[PDB]
Amino acid sequence: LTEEMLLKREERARKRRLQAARRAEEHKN
Amino acid sequence: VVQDVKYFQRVKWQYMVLDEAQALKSSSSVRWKILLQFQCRNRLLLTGTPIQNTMAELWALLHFIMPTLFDSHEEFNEWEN
Amino acid sequence: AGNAARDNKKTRIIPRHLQLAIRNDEELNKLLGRVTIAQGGVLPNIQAVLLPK
Amino acid sequence: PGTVALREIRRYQKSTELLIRKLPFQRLVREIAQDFKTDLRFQSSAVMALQEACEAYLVGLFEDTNLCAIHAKRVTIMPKDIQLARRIRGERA
Amino acid sequence: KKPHRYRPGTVALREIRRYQKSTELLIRKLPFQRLVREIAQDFKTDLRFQSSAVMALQEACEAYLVGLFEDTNLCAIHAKRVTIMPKDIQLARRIRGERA
Amino acid sequence: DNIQGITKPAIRRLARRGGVKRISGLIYEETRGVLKVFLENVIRDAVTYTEHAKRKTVTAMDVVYALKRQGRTLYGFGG
Amino acid sequence: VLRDNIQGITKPAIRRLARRGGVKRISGLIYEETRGVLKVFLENVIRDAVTYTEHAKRKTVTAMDVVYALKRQGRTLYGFGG
DNA sequence: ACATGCACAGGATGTATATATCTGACACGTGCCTGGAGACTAGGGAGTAATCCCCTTGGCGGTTAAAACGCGGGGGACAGCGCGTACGTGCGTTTAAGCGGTGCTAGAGCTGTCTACGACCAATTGAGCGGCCTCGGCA
DNA sequence: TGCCGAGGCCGCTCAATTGGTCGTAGACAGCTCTAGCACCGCTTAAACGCACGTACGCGCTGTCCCCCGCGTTTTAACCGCCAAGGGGATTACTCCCTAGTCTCCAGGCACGTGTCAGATATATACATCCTGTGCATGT
Repeated sequence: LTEEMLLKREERARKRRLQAARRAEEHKN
Repeated sequence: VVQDVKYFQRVKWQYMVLDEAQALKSSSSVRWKILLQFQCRNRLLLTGTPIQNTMAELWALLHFIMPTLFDSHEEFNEWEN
Repeated sequence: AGNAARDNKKTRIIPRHLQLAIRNDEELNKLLGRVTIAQGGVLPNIQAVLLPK
Repeated sequence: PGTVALREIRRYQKSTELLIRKLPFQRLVREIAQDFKTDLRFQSSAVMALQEACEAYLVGLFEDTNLCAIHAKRVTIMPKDIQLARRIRGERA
Repeated sequence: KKPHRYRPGTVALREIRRYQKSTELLIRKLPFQRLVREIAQDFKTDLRFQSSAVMALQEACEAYLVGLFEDTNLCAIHAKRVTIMPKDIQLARRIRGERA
Repeated sequence: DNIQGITKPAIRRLARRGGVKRISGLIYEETRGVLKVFLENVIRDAVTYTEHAKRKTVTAMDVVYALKRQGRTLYGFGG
Repeated sequence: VLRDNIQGITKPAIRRLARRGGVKRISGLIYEETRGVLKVFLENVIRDAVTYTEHAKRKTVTAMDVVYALKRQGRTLYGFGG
């Protein structure tokens, strides 16, 4: 039953850092 | 720094490095009044010509570097003599 | 409503411009007390006690 | 504190959009209706006409409550004020 | 009888228990019966009144004033007064949609 | 003079039927203003009905119709 | 499923409606009573719309059945038609 | 002893039978658009912790309306005039009604844009330094 | 009776909000119906609207007499106005979700045609009903 909650956890765990780091790489130039 | 004080306090910085530090010379400033009190282990002043003003402005840079023995302006006026 | 659109820098009437007209004019306002202009919002108003100082 | 609340008032009085989320309100309509009759259907526009009337009723309630609160000089609002607004406009007692 | 001169602001309650109970109209007939004509004649001169029409006006108007006063009582109590004061009427008359 | 025919003790009597404990000294004349504009708003509609009806005695029906239109209705005058 | 979906009225929406009504500070006592007051309004509008729908023998409520409820409640609406 | 309540006369009122048909309840075709759920997406919101500032509180204090009270004017109660209202009445002008004629105003289409809807950049107005200067000041 | 300190003035520095420009796409006017069903025609269809006339009865204008409006001084409760407290609403963060767009299924229901039966308006005679009226009567 927990797997449908876990797949939501892992995709948001990457999306969190991904958008922040993607904005960092666009910002610093 | 004067606007984001609590957000820069949110980290244990090892060094507060401070460029062109003649900007700290006024002990009256909200800058210097804050900048004495950030928690870091060590500091640097990188002055393009330090001091070169009245005694209170020597005191202001000195007390930011080290808090020791700088207890008053009149003892600092004692300390060619 | 067309004056409200002009003053809002527009020329297509939308429910907002009608609401602005109807609530600026006291005669339309008192004719139209029992009615809502759908998606027109409300007339912008700050109380004197809420304004600065 | 309290300066940005005035900027929120200006922003939401300049804008004209729905302040409640559509899907939660769409459920609320159906979830109430299901004991006035079994299994109501709703046309897509009907939930919006309901939501518009409800938000307009709530904005009018807060407007009348603002006059209640500022009459009592308090800038903050409580049920103490809304229970004048309903009782004096006429929906209760 | 027995409380007599008890606590100023309480022969007020002795008055409530008279006027709330009774059927009377609390404005004198004759002054009002002239005033309704003065209010009418600005829009059309030389009007008469049915002797029932002036009473229908008085009874609706005294009921309107009584309802306004009782709503104004809540306006005073909400502001933690037992004295009604002009701003109480202003609140009531705005919220009932009569002044805005 | 006619508007002062709403007597100072009549304001107190009406407010005492209205349940209020005490009256501020400024209430009276502005409350005559409220009674005046209410009377005026119903009487003008009643005259507006009476003029369409050709008559010029203001009838209990003319004022019942004004009060019915304005949602301040009364019963007992033959509605 | 069925639930008390009045808790679908999220607290920022109540704050925004209040801020559109120009009230500046909103005590914790307001929110759950205001949910009740909103629900009480919906109940009458829905009751009435359901009855306009019962004459038509429908299950399907339209924007008209609510506009007619709003007419009998004296809180009329322009834009949906009627 | 007054407002409400009693039975008769009058005259029309509600009624029962009738001719003629269109309103509307029904089965079926119709076939939309709503109900549904999932994938996909990230803007919005939930809950906690910080702390400023607001509404409540108890209070000082004044001054206000209620309270008690009397003077004199005017509200409340009948006769007398006359002017309006409710009908009586025939006139005649008003719209209703038959159902064609045929105009434009209708649903729904398709048209090409093209205002104004997002999204980005360059304005004008805000509190904190910096050095000068004088006034106020001590020894 | 020699020498400086604290504070005001005039000006820069840099960070918040605001008004204007560029473009792409939602939904406008502009057709262009086709299309059919609204809006306008002539008469005859009746009655309801309309004007004089005046019986008939309610509304103004003076009654005449006891009560209410008006005004003051008084008094204890209240409201004007305040300082100060500490409860609690605003505050930013990192946490999570479910709101919204969309793509598609697939189903239940709303709708329109065709039908017919049984319902009511109209029109009349049927037959019994409710009212204005005189003046009785009950609390």
